[PDB]
Amino acid sequence: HAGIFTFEEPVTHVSESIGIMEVKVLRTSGARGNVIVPYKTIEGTARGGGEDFEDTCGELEFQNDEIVKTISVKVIDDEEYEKNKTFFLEIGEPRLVEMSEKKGGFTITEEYDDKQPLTSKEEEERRIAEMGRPILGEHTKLEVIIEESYEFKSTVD
Repeated sequence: HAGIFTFEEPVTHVSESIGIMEVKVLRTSGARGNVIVPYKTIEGTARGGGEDFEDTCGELEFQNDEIVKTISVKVIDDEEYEKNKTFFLEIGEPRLVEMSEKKGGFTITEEYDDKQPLTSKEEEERRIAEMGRPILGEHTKLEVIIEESYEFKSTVD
């Protein structure tokens, strides 16, 4: 109902000496309220842990107002005799932002100092909310190819 969350480009090439690369994500055709889109890096042939690339994960905030978000990845300087590297970026399913996780929880616990008031609740409100859930595109995956370009060097001279 929300539209298509997906990468602007299915495959992106990033320079060895760029510093930080940013991938623009396509927002839903119908931007409704506030939606969070989680993401993470995937080690393809690239070394993770800040070895070929600084791996990252987090959440992007999209809204009716927020237009595009970017994944910022620190591209690490080449190892020893590496030709090029590539890793993937996966954005997870868009999660509709509930503005109130805190609905209350203030009930008299008739016990002097105890933290269990026993709130016996279980509502599948997430499924109730999913009637208008934000969804993602056909294929959500970015192939990030770290290619050597010393022509443009992040170290300015």
